Amino acid sequence: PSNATFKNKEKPQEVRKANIIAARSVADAIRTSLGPKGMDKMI
Amino acid sequence: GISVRRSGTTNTYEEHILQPVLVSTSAITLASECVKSILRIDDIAFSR
Amino acid sequence: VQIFGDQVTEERAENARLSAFVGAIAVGDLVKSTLGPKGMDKLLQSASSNTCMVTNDGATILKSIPLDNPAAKVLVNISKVQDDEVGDGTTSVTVLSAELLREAEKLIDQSKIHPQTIIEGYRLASAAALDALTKAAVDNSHDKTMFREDLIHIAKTTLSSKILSQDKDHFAELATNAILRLKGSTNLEHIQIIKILGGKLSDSFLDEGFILAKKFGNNQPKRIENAKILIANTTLDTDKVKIFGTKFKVDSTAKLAQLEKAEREKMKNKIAKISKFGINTFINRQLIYDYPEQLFTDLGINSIEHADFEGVERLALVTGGEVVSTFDEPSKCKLGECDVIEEIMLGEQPFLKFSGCKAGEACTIVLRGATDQTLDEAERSLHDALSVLSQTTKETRTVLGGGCAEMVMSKAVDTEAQNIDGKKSLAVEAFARALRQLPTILADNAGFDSSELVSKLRSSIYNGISTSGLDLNNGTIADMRQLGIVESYKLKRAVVSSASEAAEVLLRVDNIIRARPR
Amino acid sequence: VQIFGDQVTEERAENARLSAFVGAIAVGDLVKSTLGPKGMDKLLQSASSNTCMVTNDGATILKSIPLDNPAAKVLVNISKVQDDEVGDGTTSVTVLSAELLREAEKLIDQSKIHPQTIIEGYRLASAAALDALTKAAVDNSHDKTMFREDLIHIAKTTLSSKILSQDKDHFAELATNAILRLKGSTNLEHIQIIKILGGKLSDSFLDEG
Amino acid sequence: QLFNNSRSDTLFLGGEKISGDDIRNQNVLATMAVANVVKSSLGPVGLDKMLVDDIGDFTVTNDGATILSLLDVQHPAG
Ligand SMILES: Nc1ncnc2c1ncn2[C@@H]1O[C@H](COP(=O)(O)OP(=O)(O)O)[C@@H](O)[C@H]1O
Ligand SMILES: Nc1ncnc2c1ncn2[C@@H]1O[C@H](COP(=O)(O)OP(=O)(O)O)[C@@H](O)[C@H]1O
Ligand code: BEF
Ligand code: BEF
Ligand SMILES: [Mg+2]
Repeated sequence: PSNATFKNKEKPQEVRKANIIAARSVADAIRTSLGPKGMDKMI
Repeated sequence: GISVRRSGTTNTYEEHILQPVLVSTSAITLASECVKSILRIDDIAFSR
Repeated sequence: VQIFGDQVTEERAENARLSAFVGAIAVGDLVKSTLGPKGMDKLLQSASSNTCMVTNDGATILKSIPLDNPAAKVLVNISKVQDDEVGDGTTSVTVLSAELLREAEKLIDQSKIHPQTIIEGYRLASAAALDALTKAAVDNSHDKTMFREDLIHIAKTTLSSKILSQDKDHFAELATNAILRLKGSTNLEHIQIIKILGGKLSDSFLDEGFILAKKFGNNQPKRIENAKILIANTTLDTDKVKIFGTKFKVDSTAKLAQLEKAEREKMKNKIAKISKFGINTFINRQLIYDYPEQLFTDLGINSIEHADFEGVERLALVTGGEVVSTFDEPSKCKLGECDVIEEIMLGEQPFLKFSGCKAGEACTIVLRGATDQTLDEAERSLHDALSVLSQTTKETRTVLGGGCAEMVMSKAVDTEAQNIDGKKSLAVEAFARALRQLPTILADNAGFDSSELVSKLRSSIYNGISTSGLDLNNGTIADMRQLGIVESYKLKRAVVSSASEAAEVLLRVDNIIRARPR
Repeated sequence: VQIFGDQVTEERAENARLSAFVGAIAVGDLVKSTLGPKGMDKLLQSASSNTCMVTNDGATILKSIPLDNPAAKVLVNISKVQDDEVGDGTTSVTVLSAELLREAEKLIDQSKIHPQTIIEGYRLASAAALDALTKAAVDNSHDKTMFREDLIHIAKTTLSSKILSQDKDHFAELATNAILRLKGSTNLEHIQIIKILGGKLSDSFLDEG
Repeated sequence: QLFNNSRSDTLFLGGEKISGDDIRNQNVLATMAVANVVKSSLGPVGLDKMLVDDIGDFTVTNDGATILSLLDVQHPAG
């Protein structure tokens, strides 16, 4: 099986990838505000 | 688990550091469920 | 010598065909990933409002995205039509719609065949694909036992491609129970779909009875037991007046006081006229004035305000009551009764859940989940399920899905081509080729060699094993009857019908003319 | 996170395939009418100079018209190459060039096969197409009688698709005689082509001297 | 105190976010700004301030809260 089945379109592969990143960033903005040694944010 | 007062490895149930089962039962279920609906996505397109 | 006004576009024959094709194929090639079990969802987002939606329902994608290409806007509509006429098959319609036109450009260019002659061939194939559909149709008779296990399948098949894939068995029984409970009624208003955020997706349920997005008349008892219900449309807060123009002209203040208490008396009497009904539960579409709200409380009658033409109609079907006005002669009108109306909590909001009703002919499904989009989709996914199953109460024949249905037509259309002959013959075979291109993408989205698998399933169905379908987890040819992948005949009959029409409309097109935009 | 500078375009896999095909096909399809006897001529015109030219030579079209699609410009050069190495087969190269690429997109999409596997398959075929070509080849020996009549033919064939189709025979002997005359030199400076406006086309000649 | 760069991952609207040190210092600097204005006006040896409406019109006062009310204060922590 060297020929195999070729995955044609690539937007999927890169959209998932770029969504996770876009999401992990929000979860990252919050990390400072967890637990008793957590800090508040002014909006 | 971590106790802030002790700054290290200490028995947290006896340390009186306590959180409801529901706060963790729902915490994981929602996250794991959300991930499922984020991974469904294979394209974004802008609508009207 | 110019003819038209300015900013006017004339795309003629050679170029008009380009728009027609490129437009359809573009739309088809947009929803191709929606099709099938191991199919994926799109994320639509408007520039207005900062809103979005995470969807599969092919219609919801096409109906949303803006488009310029008329040939595309044609297929967009045929997608709405299918959602109106069947509820499911939105994506299937469009893909088969495009793939027919894809196979037309390939004939118009590569072969040089007149479009009217491809039309006059597509037509011969379409009446033969619809032919062998009815012949392969499995109508289910009196055995409602055999027909229930049949309907559940329909749902299981419809649902696997949406988020509800993982929870198919659970949601299928929720849909099947709801439609069978609807007692034949083909109106979906009767099923209230209340989505409340939180918990799992397995946590969604159909209530045995009805849950109402309303409250009790004030400090009234929270849970009524052994209910009896009057359902009403009459005015309360507005204060019932004889329409015309009843203006009070009081000579001196003294008569105003009396006429003020008079309006109060007109109410007290209109509640006493109701009191005579002998009923502990009063529900009314209109508002309950701050006054009547108390008059019911002192008497012990529970009073619910604001449940519109919608809410009232369902309550009348679930409680077996009547949408009553007048209230002058209680003997002639029919009351509603149920067992218990206790006010539950669901995450935050207080709902009054009618439980143990007289006739279940109207229901409420409560959907649950972790995300507002997840809910959005569950409702849209569910509507697709409460459509096929509701329309198979009217159209009770079944056809095996999983590409099987479309293959059996690909068979007959392909043998009728060995019968027709000429230059039309090619367009007849092409129709069959386009029908094949559906199971092709069902297989392409899952991941296995589209070429090999479709080519493996063709052989079987053509060989006379007209049950053979696609096992889209195991990547094999599997018996569709024995694996319960069943679909509505009315579905498949619409898909081919609708698509064949799209084709002839567009294939007739040879001149696209656009006027200066507003 | 943006990588490149501005005005920079990134056409990756799924879109880079489109360009490569759209380009080739769009160019192949442009000259398709040139091919063969009952083939037609294009009228090219510059913005510059108020100049134009009515042509068949498929290179002369491709060389001239402007293009952006890099894949197209690839085929455009393969056109000049042919005009360099052989002089004829300009349009025959481009069409066969595009028709291969058309046939690839139909494989890459409809079937879903790997491009590199298509390559390792287009390769085996090419070496076999060139194979039989030499087996079917008709080499003409010492019989210069049998070879001149043979040459006159090649021209008659080449010529039929240009304005010179009607006076094929005439122009065929004007070429055959000029090249034989050239005595086996392969430089064409030795044939000065003087075009003087007027008269019939059948009035054209190779002077004795 | 070089003007901070907007992150290349996070996506916030008509809005910028300064974190950790950059904000902690901004707060303190804006806090001294408001406080230092009225440190001259403390004590019996303290003096008074003259606050122009911009249309010439003005008020002269010591009462700290009346000064701080009048000064247009832009920062939250101020
Ligand atoms: N579990 C399954 N296994 C194999 N094929 C399935 C399964 N469920 C559905 N299908 C097939 O996939 C198609 C449903 O795809 P879907 O994305 O729901 O399209 P549509 O929106 O047009 O209904 C049907 O034509 C059916 O034949
Ligand atoms: N009189 C003819 N009868 C049949 N085929 C011809 C004739 N003349 C040319 N051809 C064919 O047509 C092609 C030549 O067309 P042409 O437009 O000159 O393309 P190119 O510039 O690539 O040579 C060759 O493939 C040749 O076999
Ligand atoms: F994309 Be569908 F209506 F199952
Ligand atoms: F159109 Be060619 F170079 F014979
Ligand atoms: Mg030639």
